[PDB]
Amino acid sequence: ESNVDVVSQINSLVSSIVSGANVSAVLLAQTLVNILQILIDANVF
Amino acid sequence: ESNVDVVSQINSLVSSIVSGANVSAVLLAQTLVNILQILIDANVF
Amino acid sequence: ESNVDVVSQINSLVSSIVSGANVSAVLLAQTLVNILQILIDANVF
Amino acid sequence: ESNVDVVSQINSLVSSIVSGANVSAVLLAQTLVNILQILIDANVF
Amino acid sequence: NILRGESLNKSLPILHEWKFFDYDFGSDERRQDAILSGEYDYKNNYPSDIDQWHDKIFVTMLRYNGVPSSLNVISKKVGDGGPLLQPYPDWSFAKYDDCSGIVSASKLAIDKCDRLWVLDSGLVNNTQPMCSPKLLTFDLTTSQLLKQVEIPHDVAVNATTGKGRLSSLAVQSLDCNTNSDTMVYIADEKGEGLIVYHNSDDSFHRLTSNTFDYDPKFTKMTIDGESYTAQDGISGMALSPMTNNLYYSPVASTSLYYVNTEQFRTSDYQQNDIHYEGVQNILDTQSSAKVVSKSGVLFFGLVGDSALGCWNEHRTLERHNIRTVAQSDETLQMIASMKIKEALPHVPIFDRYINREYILVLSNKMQKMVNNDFNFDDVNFRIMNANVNELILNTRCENPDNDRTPFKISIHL
Amino acid sequence: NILRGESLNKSLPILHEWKFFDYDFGSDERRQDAILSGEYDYKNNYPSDIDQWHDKIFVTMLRYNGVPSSLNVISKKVGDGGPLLQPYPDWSFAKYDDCSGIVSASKLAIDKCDRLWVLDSGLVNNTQPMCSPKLLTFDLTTSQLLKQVEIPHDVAVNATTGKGRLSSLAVQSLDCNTNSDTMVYIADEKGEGLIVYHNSDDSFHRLTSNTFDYDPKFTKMTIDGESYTAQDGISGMALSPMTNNLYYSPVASTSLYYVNTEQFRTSDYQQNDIHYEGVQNILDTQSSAKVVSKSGVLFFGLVGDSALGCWNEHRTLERHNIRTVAQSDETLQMIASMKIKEALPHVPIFDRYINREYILVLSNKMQKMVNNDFNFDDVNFRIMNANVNELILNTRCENPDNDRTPFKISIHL
Amino acid sequence: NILRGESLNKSLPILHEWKFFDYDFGSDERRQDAILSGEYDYKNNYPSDIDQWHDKIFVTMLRYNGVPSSLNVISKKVGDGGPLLQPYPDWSFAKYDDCSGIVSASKLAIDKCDRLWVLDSGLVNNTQPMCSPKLLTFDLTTSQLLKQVEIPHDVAVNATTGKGRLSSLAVQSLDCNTNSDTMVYIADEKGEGLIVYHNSDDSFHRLTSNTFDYDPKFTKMTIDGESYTAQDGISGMALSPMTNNLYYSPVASTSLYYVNTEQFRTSDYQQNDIHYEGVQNILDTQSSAKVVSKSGVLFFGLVGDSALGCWNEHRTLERHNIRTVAQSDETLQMIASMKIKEALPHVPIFDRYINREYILVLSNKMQKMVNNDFNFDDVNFRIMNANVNELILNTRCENPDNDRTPFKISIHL
Amino acid sequence: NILRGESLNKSLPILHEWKFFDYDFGSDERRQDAILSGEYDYKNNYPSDIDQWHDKIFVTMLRYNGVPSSLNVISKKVGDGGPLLQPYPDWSFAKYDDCSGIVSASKLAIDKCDRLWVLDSGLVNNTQPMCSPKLLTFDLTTSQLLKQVEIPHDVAVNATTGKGRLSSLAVQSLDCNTNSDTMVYIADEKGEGLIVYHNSDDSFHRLTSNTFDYDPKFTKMTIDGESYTAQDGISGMALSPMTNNLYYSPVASTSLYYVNTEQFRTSDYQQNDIHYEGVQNILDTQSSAKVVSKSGVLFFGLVGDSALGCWNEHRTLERHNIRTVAQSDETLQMIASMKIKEALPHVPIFDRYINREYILVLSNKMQKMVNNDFNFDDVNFRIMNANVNELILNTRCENPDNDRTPFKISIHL
Ligand SMILES: *[C@@H]1O[C@H](CO)[C@@H](O[C@@H]2O[C@H](CO)[C@@H](O[C@@H]3O[C@H](CO)[C@@H](O)[C@H](O)[C@@H]3O)[C@H](O)[C@H]2NC(C)=O)[C@H](O)[C@H]1NC(C)=O
Ligand SMILES: *[C@@H]1O[C@H](CO)[C@@H](O[C@@H]2O[C@H](CO)[C@@H](O[C@@H]3O[C@H](CO)[C@@H](O)[C@H](O)[C@@H]3O)[C@H](O)[C@H]2NC(C)=O)[C@H](O)[C@H]1NC(C)=O
Ligand SMILES: C=C(CC[C@@H](C)[C@H]1CC[C@H]2[C@@H]3CC=C4C[C@@H](O)CC[C@]4(C)[C@H]3CC[C@]12C)C(C)C
Ligand SMILES: C=C(CC[C@@H](C)[C@H]1CC[C@H]2[C@@H]3CC=C4C[C@@H](O)CC[C@]4(C)[C@H]3CC[C@]12C)C(C)C
Ligand SMILES: C=C(CC[C@@H](C)[C@H]1CC[C@H]2[C@@H]3CC=C4C[C@@H](O)CC[C@]4(C)[C@H]3CC[C@]12C)C(C)C
Ligand SMILES: C=C(CC[C@@H](C)[C@H]1CC[C@H]2[C@@H]3CC=C4C[C@@H](O)CC[C@]4(C)[C@H]3CC[C@]12C)C(C)C
Ligand SMILES: *[C@@H]1O[C@H](CO)[C@@H](O)[C@H](O)[C@H]1NC(C)=O
Repeated sequence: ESNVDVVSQINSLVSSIVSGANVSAVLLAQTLVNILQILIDANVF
Repeated sequence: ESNVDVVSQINSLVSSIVSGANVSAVLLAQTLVNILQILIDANVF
Repeated sequence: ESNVDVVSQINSLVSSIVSGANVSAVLLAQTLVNILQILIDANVF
Repeated sequence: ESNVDVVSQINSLVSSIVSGANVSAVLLAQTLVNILQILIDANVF
Repeated sequence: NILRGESLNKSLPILHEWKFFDYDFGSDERRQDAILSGEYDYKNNYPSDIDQWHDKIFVTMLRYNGVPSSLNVISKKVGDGGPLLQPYPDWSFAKYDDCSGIVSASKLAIDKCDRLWVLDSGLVNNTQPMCSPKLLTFDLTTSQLLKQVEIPHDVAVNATTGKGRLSSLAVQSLDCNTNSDTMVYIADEKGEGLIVYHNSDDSFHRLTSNTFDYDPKFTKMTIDGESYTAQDGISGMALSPMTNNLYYSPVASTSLYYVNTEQFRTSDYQQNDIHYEGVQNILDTQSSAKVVSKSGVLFFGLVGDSALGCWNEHRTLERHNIRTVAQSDETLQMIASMKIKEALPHVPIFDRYINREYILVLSNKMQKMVNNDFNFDDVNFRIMNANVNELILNTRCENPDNDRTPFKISIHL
Repeated sequence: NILRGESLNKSLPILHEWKFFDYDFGSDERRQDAILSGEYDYKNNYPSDIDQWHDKIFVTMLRYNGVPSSLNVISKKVGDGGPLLQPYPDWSFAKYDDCSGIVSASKLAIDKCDRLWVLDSGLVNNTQPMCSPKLLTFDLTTSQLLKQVEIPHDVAVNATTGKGRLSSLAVQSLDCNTNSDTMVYIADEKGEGLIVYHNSDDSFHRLTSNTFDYDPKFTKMTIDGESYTAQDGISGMALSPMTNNLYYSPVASTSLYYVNTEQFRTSDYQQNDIHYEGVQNILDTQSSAKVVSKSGVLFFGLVGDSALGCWNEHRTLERHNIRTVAQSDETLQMIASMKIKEALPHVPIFDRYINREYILVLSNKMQKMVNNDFNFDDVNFRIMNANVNELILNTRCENPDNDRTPFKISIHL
Repeated sequence: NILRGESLNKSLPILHEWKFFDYDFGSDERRQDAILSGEYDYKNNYPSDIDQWHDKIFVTMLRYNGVPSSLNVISKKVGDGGPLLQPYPDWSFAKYDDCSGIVSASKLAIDKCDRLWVLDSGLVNNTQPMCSPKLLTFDLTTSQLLKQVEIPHDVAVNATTGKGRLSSLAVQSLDCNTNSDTMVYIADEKGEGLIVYHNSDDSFHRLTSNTFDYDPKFTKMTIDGESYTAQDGISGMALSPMTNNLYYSPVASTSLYYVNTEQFRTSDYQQNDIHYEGVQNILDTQSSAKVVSKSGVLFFGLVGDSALGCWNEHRTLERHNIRTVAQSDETLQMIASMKIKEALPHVPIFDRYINREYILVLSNKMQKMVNNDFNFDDVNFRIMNANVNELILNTRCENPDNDRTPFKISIHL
Repeated sequence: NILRGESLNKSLPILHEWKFFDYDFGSDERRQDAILSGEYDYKNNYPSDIDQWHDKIFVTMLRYNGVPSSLNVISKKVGDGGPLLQPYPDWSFAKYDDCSGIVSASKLAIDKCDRLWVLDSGLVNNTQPMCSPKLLTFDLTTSQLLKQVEIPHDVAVNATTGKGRLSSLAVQSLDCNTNSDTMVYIADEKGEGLIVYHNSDDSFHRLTSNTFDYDPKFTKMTIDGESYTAQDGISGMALSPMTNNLYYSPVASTSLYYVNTEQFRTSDYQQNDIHYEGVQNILDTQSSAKVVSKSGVLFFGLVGDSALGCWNEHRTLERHNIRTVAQSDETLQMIASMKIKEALPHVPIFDRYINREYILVLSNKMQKMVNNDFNFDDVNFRIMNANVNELILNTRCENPDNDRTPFKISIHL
């Protein structure tokens, strides 16, 4: 997953959440996976 | 991540957990990411 | 939350999952909260 | 858990995270449980 | 020999149980009106077949005088006697006076197409044929009657005897794609015959053999001491997915036979050609219902001993290999229906960590129904669930296993 | 009879295996120097006992001429022959020339106090006593020698024969609080005696009986066809947590006896008072090692048939109840050590969902060691892990089970 | 003075932008047919008001000759000019020939009841009254027309002049429980009047004052250099939740007035009684649209300077306190609609960590519409989103803040 | 002009505060013994500099008669007056009688190498030089004294006047790899000089100029009405990471100068060559301490007005651009130390969503220390934390911002 793609996914997800629409489970799970992978790559843990 | 690699990681993690050793956070996070990705690929959500 | 209540919730949730019905998000979240609280009480972490 | 207690726990956890110290797993899990319980009480899901 | 020592007094977990059957008419006043009008009577409700779909338990009731609906799904509301039933899909199909609705649902079957196949016996009181038998195909996602076919009279009953009652239904699908090439097998015990229906061809063919006929020596059946006499032919058909073999055994005999469905692939349907392979008198008691798991294990119900027996298809068919797993006089009186399902959702990678197959068994006291001696103060009808791998583990019926994972998970309802 | 039919050719998952034993001296040059100096020889390393602690596998080696260290923990580095061993705690205790370190570690035991109990045989080549036997208590969290006690010479060996070799060690703790009241039992086969050591009293007491003596008729033992003669007394002691009964059986006999530890609670230690309850000749072959799970099941190793047998304590002790679970000539040559552990961390609520007990078995070819015929091109020594509940399921050894949960999880290493 | 130095050339993030407006007729052939029939023309589409609901952006189009639908929701499909609009709810309401559907949607408002309030101007070409004005209440969860009311002719237009066009709509609800006591205020600039409609009473009342009339001196308005003359009365009403004060300012004047809605609570509606409190000539330029946040800050649009100004209600009303936040000639040509929303879901505890209020501003070039000089090769119409707290931070308009949390989160669409 | 209107009475969040300073000697009896022996006195403890590392707040105390330890880390235990201090690393370095330990820690600095740089003034009572000044490098991960260097006497003090006190310390690292090329700048006000120490060269060079000298006209300083006279030279050095410019301003003047560190890269160190660029009298009051953020904003403390001012490096240096952000007489009496840190852990992708820079400011009442008038019943010493981006937002000091994300997070301790 490209970094710009992850940024776009995060921007879409946050906008959908704050808008009040029903957030799809698959999109949320994919965004969570991408964020966790990025954090692992940064040796956060 | 190869499927056999994911299976090996799961087998090592479960063995480490049931053994009683201190489970590393990075390995647990990586296994969680792989399992979530596999579940997403299966359209579980 | 009573321990017997937690056991009943887990038994209902697993049965619903393996049955193939649509699992409600609120019930899953409540079961997760109860399980995490029980694990914390046991000093697992 | 009192609401003021939850607020104090969140304030301590965020300060510890941004400070750079090693965040204890039990405190993070307890804060997560409290936040999830509060969200459930608000019918977010 | 066949009765294993450890199997004695072993029971199965009970998913649901009824002292008697009560229907969810709605308000209590509606139930009172139904009882007063004679539509509903708690003494004339007997289960025939059960099935499960994602949250639903479908139960079939033999159409007697006091039966409100033949086919009913278990509802959430729980009565004093037991969980309340609800007509499926609605009360429109329960009205069998016009014959548009289901008269009497004999057996049920669910394929991988998420379609419900319903067999209508047509017989009322199980002895009087009121309307023509029907094959109904329902969509379980839309709750609509997809298709309805009427069985011809000539193939339904013998031309000589003139009597015939449909008893068992099995559904096989070579390919359940956009067009489902499904071959439906209907075994009628009273006619001692088999009916093969080809959905693509819309054709019914009737087959008869000496194996389908009953043995007068074994007509008497003793359950829990009480004995009753029944004269029925072939019943309890189970189709093995692995070997494509349809197994059967006459109700009034102990011999066990099977046929290969590949012989039915030819449109010729040559008479007297079909070769039935079976063994004569391999069981001490009769077999009521049979089911074959995808692993290759056949489970049958020993009526006389009131037990559950298993046989592995890979191993040879003989009395030495046949063994029992569950033995209980009270819990398992008469096994009328057995269905083997698998856990969901399907994940190809994780299948090595999980034993997915679980069996559902229906137990109703048929010897009490025949003799009209039912104690409605006790639990008469039971539904039980068990895990196949743990039920057949460390026995003759077990398959060659390999413990390649640190943990194994057993799943049952 | 005792040999169950389905148990035939059944094996266990292999956690680790060695063609031979290689030690992690460090650099390859250090290994070369050790081999040249004669300290290390790959032909004189034989496993005696194994144990596990949270990530560690401790293995004991009989002190021969070419043994670098008696007690070694499995290291992460893997050699060509097998995983490399590492001296524990360091090389300081490996130096047995001064006798300060461990001369020869015979058996191991781990209590709930997280303490390691080490028995020092003292014998070199298993026939020559070099230094006095020792009982060592190590802390597994700090890797320090907490305590060391020396066994008196008089209680160690018979005054008449003058010969004695310690063979089995068992640790029981009535209370492992701040002061651990632990009664350690040491069975010596050569002396045909038992030694009870009271940690609080710091006292050793020697007990002898006709049951501890060997039977000359059963001295010959045949493993995998090859036969060897051994004359040894009581060995293979297992202490049942549920009944507080110490089981035993002489190496050169098939009879099985047990004693109650409550008789040892009295400080009197009245001679000839102790009542040993046992059955004579209940097994076709001899028993090498025994272990009792917390559920109440005793597992023993049939040397002659090369198998694993089980017996439930609740049921009566007879040949009818005794059954085998695992049978394999190659996988299980000679069972020298068996340890039953449980999954961690302990959660009281979730215990109903998980089968926690798992057994670890060590298999070394003793008949090859006796006859000095070892093929180092094959897998000689094996360590296997299995799940107790799934190993004894649907057998005579199984405990009364209740399936009260939708899912069950089986855990083994 | 009023124009803050740092505000110069500052712009706002753009949520969406259109070179022109294109409608999602469906297939391209349907669009071709619509263009050929004259129903759709890209030169006669101008935005009037915008609103947001949970995923939807409603936009109102002034009913000209070539307008397909007055009210349209932004659709997912994106055309070359911009995102495609879709008629709401369907094409049935777009058909205004029968007058059953919406003729011309002037302004929109959404209450906390999740109801959409639509004002129908009735005027076509903004100068010819075709059908009677309407107040429509839609349910945004069911997409159904809950209610429709017709405004009386006498209260709609002046009896003397005979001309009147509804310009601004505001909705206030004292209690939005099962029965919603909502008082709707409709300001008509051409009639220079205000209409108060009581939903419970189903009554319309017309109020007039000298403040509602325009000033001939300030009729000329210069946007981006180009000047146009307009003579309009009261427009741009904003109701403050905190103080229950309805603010207003005539289009052709710079004075700013407000009224208290508590005077309207009395059913008497005493004429000449209503006291309007305002300040004369506090702004250099005119104000187009105004909106009041729940914190107590009023935002207005300076047409002449093409900027956004703010005023805090707590502080005194004077030129000293009034300051600008955003200044841009191209980005903000003419502000026609402003709506302040809050983040969801609402969590009472976490409100201290999050700045929830975000403002949406619509910018369309009205001076080009008046002079019929539109360059369709550029971005003519824009929608912008901003965060109120960060927009007014460290200015005269900011409220007394307290940094009591380690982290603060700013939320905008 | 410089004093912004909205900045009036604005305060900052208080991380910690002390009525007076109390040390964690351990038991209360040890504290009593320390007080009796005269080692500890609560009237002679004044903070000099503060710093933060991952959980630790280091505070430096001027070495007076009653100071137990010069450098102390904030401990978890909280006394009645305030949080208790703890000697760092231990009491061994607190013993300055042998001069082995730190005599008086003047200033602190932390680089990206995770190393603590400590400057030892050597002066006791700030007027008497006891031991030689020292530069100490500690490892903050191992709590060990990595390195210690002694400053030469000739470069420390003027040869003519003979007096010199080190006041400010700044650390710059061109490359903090395995060998850290760090150039340390030490400004001494009493000597009116600058000392450049090259760690690689282990060389100290002294530089003097007319700019480093004080102005007698501005010696008087008025804080909170109370006025005191001080004659000090260059102090308060801040090194800009972006431009590599070291800023400074004499204590007794309002002019602000800066130098470029690139001139110091040449090993020549040509005298009278260094070109200092500055503006004369751009501030109404003096500047105490300065710090430059990585964004390019310089923060300084106006002593006379008791405020915090900012200046953007990108914009021109003039009185017009200089503005104040925080104004408070009580909260900010005299700013002695300012440190700008960033949030952790560093994530390159998420930097667009988070404002990471946060400033820590120490406020101690120096005018009370000079006049020996301290009210120990009130909060004398304060530590405050603020977020830089939100502190400078919508002002002259703000950098060109772009709102490219839906949400922005502000982080401060
Ligand atoms: C080592 O010394 C012990 C004594 O401390 C010897 O134990 C004794 O062994 C003899 C047989 O070798 C036992 O005699 C038997 O007694 C039973 C009755 O208990 C009787 O039924 C038998 O017919 C036989 O006479 C004797 O009881 C036993 N001592 C005790 C106290 O029980 C042991 O034999 C010595 N080891 C060797 C290798 O000789
Ligand atoms: C539409 O009709 C309304 C009446 O319903 C007109 O409102 C009236 O407007 C006149 C000025 O055009 C107002 O006269 C002014 O009165 C104030 C005192 O309130 C006085 O100070 C001024 O010098 C001036 O005389 C009159 O008050 C107002 N009516 C009411 C009830 O307030 C309106 O003007 C009509 N529209 C047009 C375009 O004429
Ligand atoms: C252990 C737990 C939590 C129980 C959970 C983690 C276990 C139990 C059932 C497992 C699913 C079985 C079926 C299946 C169907 C299969 O297709 C995917 C795995 C899955 C979902 C298993 C996932 C793991 C489950 C849910 C607590 C109560 C102690
Ligand atoms: C199903 C999964 C994930 C495997 C996980 C959820 C299962 C497996 C082992 C279980 C622990 C066993 C021991 C124990 C020890 C017991 O004391 C607590 C439960 C626990 C931790 C089980 C927790 C659930 C575990 C970890 C995927 C691979 C399909
Ligand atoms: C920091 C992140 C993840 C962003 C997440 C954790 C932040 C951002 C927006 C926050 C919600 C805002 C609104 C709201 C609405 C409010 O009612 C509840 C909090 C909530 C949901 C915030 C939750 C926390 C959110 C989602 C990565 C990308 C670095
Ligand atoms: C919104 C929440 C939960 C607060 C959490 C999700 C927010 C707050 C602080 C954010 C971290 C700031 C620093 C940083 C440092 C940066 O390098 C990575 C992001 C991170 C860790 C942010 C992650 C998201 C955090 C923890 C509840 C209380 C309503
Ligand atoms: C079977 O077990 C049940 C439960 O313990 C018991 O009540 C019953 O008597 C048993 N059956 C027989 C035949 O003993």
